[PDB]
Amino acid sequence: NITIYHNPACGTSRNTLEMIRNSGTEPTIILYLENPPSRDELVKLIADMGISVRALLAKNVEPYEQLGLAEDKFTDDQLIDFMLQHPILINRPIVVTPLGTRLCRPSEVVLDILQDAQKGAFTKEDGEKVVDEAGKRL
Ligand SMILES: [Cs+]
Ligand SMILES: [Cs+]
Ligand SMILES: [Cs+]
Ligand SMILES: [Cs+]
Ligand SMILES: [Cs+]
Repeated sequence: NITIYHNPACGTSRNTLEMIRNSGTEPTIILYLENPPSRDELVKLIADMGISVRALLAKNVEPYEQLGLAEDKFTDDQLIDFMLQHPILINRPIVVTPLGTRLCRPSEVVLDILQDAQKGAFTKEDGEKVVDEAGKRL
């Protein structure tokens, strides 16, 4: 039982999703821009990902720029509430499996939490080889 918080317009998210599939399971796909996590759920995700609230913020998106979030003037809960109100601020993708939750940047981080091994070689969109046919990480 796997969930991905996916943005189809993001290569890292696309690569991650295909690596999930290459492990033999079709995840539940949450288009977080339209269906963001509830506050409780977002707090849980951050906790399980073991990163700071700020480390989850997507830079170079309009609200990050306009709300001045680069500046160290925001408590964690201020940042959580901005992410809820402006889901494009949630960096991508977040993946949940029975083993754990990760912000999969770079995409191959997802290999940590996938239970089943890649079923064969995996090469990212741009041609970057990730695992060979034998299953070794390159
Ligand atoms: Cs929700
Ligand atoms: Cs806008
Ligand atoms: Cs693993
Ligand atoms: Cs393999
Ligand atoms: Cs790339």
